[PDB]
Amino acid sequence: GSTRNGRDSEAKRLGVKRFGGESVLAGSIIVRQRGTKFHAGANVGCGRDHTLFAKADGKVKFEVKGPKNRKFISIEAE
Amino acid sequence: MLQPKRTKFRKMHKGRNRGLAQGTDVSFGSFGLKAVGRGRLTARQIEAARRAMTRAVKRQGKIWIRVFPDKPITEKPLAVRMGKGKGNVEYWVALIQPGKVLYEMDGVPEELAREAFKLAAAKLPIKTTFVTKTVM
Amino acid sequence: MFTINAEVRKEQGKGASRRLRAANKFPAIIYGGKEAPLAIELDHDKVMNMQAKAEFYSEVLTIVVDGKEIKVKAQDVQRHPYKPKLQHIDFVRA
RNA sequence: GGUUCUCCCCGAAAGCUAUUUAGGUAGCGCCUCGUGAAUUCAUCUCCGGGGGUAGAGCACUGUUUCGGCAAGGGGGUCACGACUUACCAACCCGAUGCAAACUGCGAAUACCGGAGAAUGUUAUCACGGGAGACACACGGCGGGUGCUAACGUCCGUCGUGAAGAGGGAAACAACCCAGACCGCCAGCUAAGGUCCCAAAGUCAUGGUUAAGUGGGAAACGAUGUGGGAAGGCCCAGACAGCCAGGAUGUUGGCUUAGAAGCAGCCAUCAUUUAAAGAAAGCGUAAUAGCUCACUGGUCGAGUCGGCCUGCGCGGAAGA
RNA sequence: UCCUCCUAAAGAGUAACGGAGGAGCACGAAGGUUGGCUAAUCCUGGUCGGACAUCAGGAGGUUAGUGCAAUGGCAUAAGCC
RNA sequence: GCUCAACGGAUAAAAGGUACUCCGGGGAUAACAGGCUGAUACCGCCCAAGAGUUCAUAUCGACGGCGGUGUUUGGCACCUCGAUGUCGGCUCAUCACAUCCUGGGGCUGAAGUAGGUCCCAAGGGUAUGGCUGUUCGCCAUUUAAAGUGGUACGCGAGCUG
RNA sequence: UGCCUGGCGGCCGUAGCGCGGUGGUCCCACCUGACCCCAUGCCGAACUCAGAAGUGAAACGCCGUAGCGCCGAUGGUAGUGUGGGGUCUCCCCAUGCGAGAGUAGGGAACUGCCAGGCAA
Repeated sequence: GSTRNGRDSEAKRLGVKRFGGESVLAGSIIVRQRGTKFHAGANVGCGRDHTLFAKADGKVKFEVKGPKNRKFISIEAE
Repeated sequence: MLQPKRTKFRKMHKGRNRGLAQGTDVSFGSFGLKAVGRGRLTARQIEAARRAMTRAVKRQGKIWIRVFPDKPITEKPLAVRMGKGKGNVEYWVALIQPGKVLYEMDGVPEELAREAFKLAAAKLPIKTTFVTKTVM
Repeated sequence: MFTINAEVRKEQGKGASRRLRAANKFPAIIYGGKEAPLAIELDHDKVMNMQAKAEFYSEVLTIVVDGKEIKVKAQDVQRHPYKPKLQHIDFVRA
C-alpha cells in the first residue's frame, strides 16, 4: 500500500555544551535550548534562542534558586 | 471482546515483556487466579476463559476481571511483501507478567472456586495457579 | 506464645540476600522506638507454617535473638510473585 | 576480464553529507610517509556537572475494573401540573492495573571539564605527498519492522571474519580459547577432554536416573522414584476387604396431569437409633431394584490426601 | 525542500516505503519602551434570556492564552489593555 | 526576475513502443527449482457448553489453546543470468505411512449382514473410457481398492509439443 | 539584652493549606473627605492627594492543634557496568552501584542588616 509518515528534521544539536566548572571565555555558548529550561544567572546572558552565553571568562556552576527550583546558570569568576 | 474506546494513537510499538508483575495481592475478591508463566492474552482469550468460568459458578456470585488489553497488534495480510507501511490492527493483547492476578471471585465456597479456575486455565496459553486472599 | 528463633545478619545486599534465600531462609528486620534497626536472620520453613494462622498478623510476636527476647508485631511482608514463599518481613519493635 | 621478479615495516573501509545519484565521483571520518609542537592523549582514583533512559508511579494527557454518595438519564404511570421508580450513569472519595508520542520521582552506564601516581616506541594535534574505500556479513546487548518467524531487513556499540593462520564444537569464515619472524624428535597451559577409534582417570567420596534418559520438541495427563516442611484418622485400636442394617409417615410442595431418594425453584427440618444425606451416581414414561457412604463384629499395625523440589514416562508420524 | 514529538539505547548525532502532524504565510501593529491587570470550566441570584451573550458574588488555580501543527518555556509574565 | 517543488538547481527549450530488436554486465536483482522460517494449508492433542430419547467424551464437537509435517498459498533473496530446459501426456520407476483394499484387534447408540470411530501393520495390489492442452474436475460402467504425499510440483544427453 | 512591629535578603512546601485563639499606647491595615496633583476605555473600586474620628470587623503578624500537603530513614525489591552460564521471545551466578513506591518517624520553619515602640 502506501505510507503517510517519514518526515522529520535536521536534529538541532541542542543541550549543554560547557558543563560545570569548566572555564569559558566570555561570549561562549553554554546551553543551546528550546525554551528557558535553564535560566540565566550571574554573569551569564540569555540570547534570542534561550542560549545562555557566558559573559566573563570564568567557570560555570548550575544552581536552583527562588521558589520554583529552576536550574540556574551562573559564572564563578576566575 | 474487551476493546478500548478512542485510544490516543492507533498503532504502537512491539515492546518487550521483561520485568515482574504489580497486581500480586488479591484485593477485590477472596480467591484469585494468579499467572505463573510469561506470555500475553489476546482479547478473545479473556472473553473465552470468562464464559467457561462464569457458567461453573452459576450466575449468583461476583467475578472481577483484573486485566485489560489496551495494546494493539498489527498483522500483515496474505501474499503481501515486507515493508510498505505498518500492518492493520486486528486484535488486542494484554502483556502478562509472572505474578499478575487474572481473575478474582467472591461469594462461592473454596471447592467451587477450585474446580472453576481450572476450567478457565485450560483456555489460556499461560500457566496459572490458585491463590487465596491473605491478611495484610 | 509465638516464638521465632533468629540470628544476626553479617552480610547484607542483593547478593547476600539471594545466597540466604536459596538455603530455605529469608532475612527480616526489627525496628521501632528509638533504638538501632537490628538485621534479623531466620529460617523460612518455620515462619511459613506460622503465618497460616490468623493470629500471626495480629498478636505480639516473640523473636529470640542473641539470647534476648524482643516483643514485636507484623507490619509489612513481601510475598514472592509466583511461589508460596516469603522474602522479607518488617517487624515493629513494640 | 587480465595486469608478469624478490624481501622488510605499517596498515584500512564498506560510514556521514552531496550527487538525473545509488554498482560511479568529491569532501570529511579511517590508512601510510615526512615535518613541527605542548607531563598532548588513553587507562585508574577523587571532585564539579547536565539528564529523564531502564525501573517505578498515576501529580498532568489518555485507557480500564469494583464499591459508596450521586446530579442527569431511563422505562412506565397519571389528569396547565406531575405519583410509583426491576434500569444506564458525569465530578470527587477508597481500591486496582496499562502507555514510544504521560512524568509530582528516578538509576547503572555513557559524555564534558579540573587535580594526582604509574605505564604505554607521542600512542595527541596541525600541515604537506600518496591512497584505497563509500555492496558488508555474523554473535551479544538496546530496539523499529515482520508472525517478539527467517542464515530476513533497517539502526547504536563491541568483538570476529573481511584482511588471522592454530586448538576445540564430527565436518562448519563470522560460536569459545588464542594473534603464526624462522628453526628444534624440549617443557607448561587456556577452551575442550582422559574406555577404544584418538593423546590423556575403566581416579577417590556421597546421591539421582531404568528412560538408551544422556543422545531434539510444549500444553496436558499419570499410586515411576529420591529428598523436605507440615496435617487428618490411629495399638481407649487407623487404612483397603469379609459378614449384618443401609429404612419410616415425604403419592410432601410444582403449572394442582406424575416426577416419588436420585427433573427445575428450594429450604437442605425433625423422630424411631449402633447407624441412613427428604441423596453423589448406577434403574425408570415416574416408582420398583442392584450399591458404598454414616454403624457394629472380624482383623491387625500404620494409612490417606494436598505443597515446593531433582531425575524420569506419554503426547513424539516422511519420504 | 524545511519545522515538532517518538523510535533514539538519560551529552550531541543516528536509519527504514517506521508511527503521528504542519509549512512555501502574516503584522507598520500582532514590533520597541513605559504603566497597570490576571484567566479556563463550574455553582447561586437577576428583564426579555434558553445548555451557553451581558451584571454581581463564591470555589478553583493556569486544566486558559501564547496569529498558525507539535515540543520546550512563560506570573519578573513572552498572556491582556 | 526561477511551485530551477526531481527544492545543492545537468538545457532558456524535451513524450512514448519494441513480441523486429541489439551491445557491455548482474544471481549486486525477479520468474521454474533448490535453501532458511512456518503467517497460510493439512494432520494430531488439552478443557468441556451442547447435539445425540435421559447420558459431554458410540459419533460430532462451539468459544479458546497447544503442537507436528514441509504436501498448498505466502516471506527473504543465500547458489544459479561466461544458460540449472518447464505445464500436461507416454515408457520406466523408488521411498514414507498421515492405510484405499486385503490381515490382526478395542469400543459401539455392534441382534446378524451391513456399518461408524480408533490402534498395530507398507508384504502385495491399487481402473477402461466421453470432455478439456490440461494436473484437477463432471459423467457412464466396473472393481476388494480405484489411496495421500516426496523424489528439480521424479523422469525432454528417454520420446512428444 | 529580651518581647514586638516595619522595610530589604538566603532558603525555597520539616517552610504550604484548614480549624481555634489573640494583637492596636508604637507600627500596619480598614477607614475619613476629595474643589484641587493624578485618573476611571463608566465608577475615584484601582491609582493619587489632604488628614486621623472610629475599629482590629476584612487583611496581616504571632501561638496552639496533624485534620491534609510535605520531608524521610534501616532493611528488602526492581534495574544495571564487567566476566561466565542456562530447560536462552527470558533468567541466574561472582563483584560494584543502587532506586521508585511503602513503613517506623520527624514535622505548625531557621536566620542576617537597619529603623521605631516597650521593659530593663
